[PDB]
Amino acid sequence: QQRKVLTLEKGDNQTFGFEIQTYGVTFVARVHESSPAQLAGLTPGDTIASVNGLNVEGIRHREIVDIIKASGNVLRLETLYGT
Amino acid sequence: QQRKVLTLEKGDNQTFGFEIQTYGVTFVARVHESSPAQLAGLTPGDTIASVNGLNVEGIRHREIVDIIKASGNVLRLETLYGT
Amino acid sequence: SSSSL
Amino acid sequence: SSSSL
Repeated sequence: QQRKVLTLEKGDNQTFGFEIQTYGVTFVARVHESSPAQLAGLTPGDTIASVNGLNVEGIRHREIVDIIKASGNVLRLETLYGT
Repeated sequence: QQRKVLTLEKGDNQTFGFEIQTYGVTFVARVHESSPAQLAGLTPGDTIASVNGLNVEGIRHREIVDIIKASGNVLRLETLYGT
Repeated sequence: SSSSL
Repeated sequence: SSSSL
């Protein structure tokens, strides 16, 4: 459908529960069950547009990953139906 | 690395064990453990170039999927390191 | 969309 | 490459 806003909140020693891949756009390859990501509504196929309010279209994979690793246990994302 | 050729062989009522996504290229979003795909050497991040000898760059997702569903229990693929 | 195979 | 998060 249209856009999609969501907030993930995790445990202090656990993961958000999703994998991403980048081609050239960045999208969700996998979402673990019962993870903050699934419970939040993340779905394989979604594409990452913003992270904590920042757009990522111009950033490289390792960077995006770095931002997410440094976001503490809360995470605000914005995705768009990919495929 | 360079190319990568592989052959998957499955059970008669089981799956090959992998998911694919297409953007616009088609690549492996997930590979289940102990599946013909993993044991064959398929890796998340790989991109599908050919299926049973046919190139897919010009084919749509549902088609690619259809070809694989009709390939019986054996499957010959060719992938290239994606990301 | 992701497809299982 | 796929990254877990």
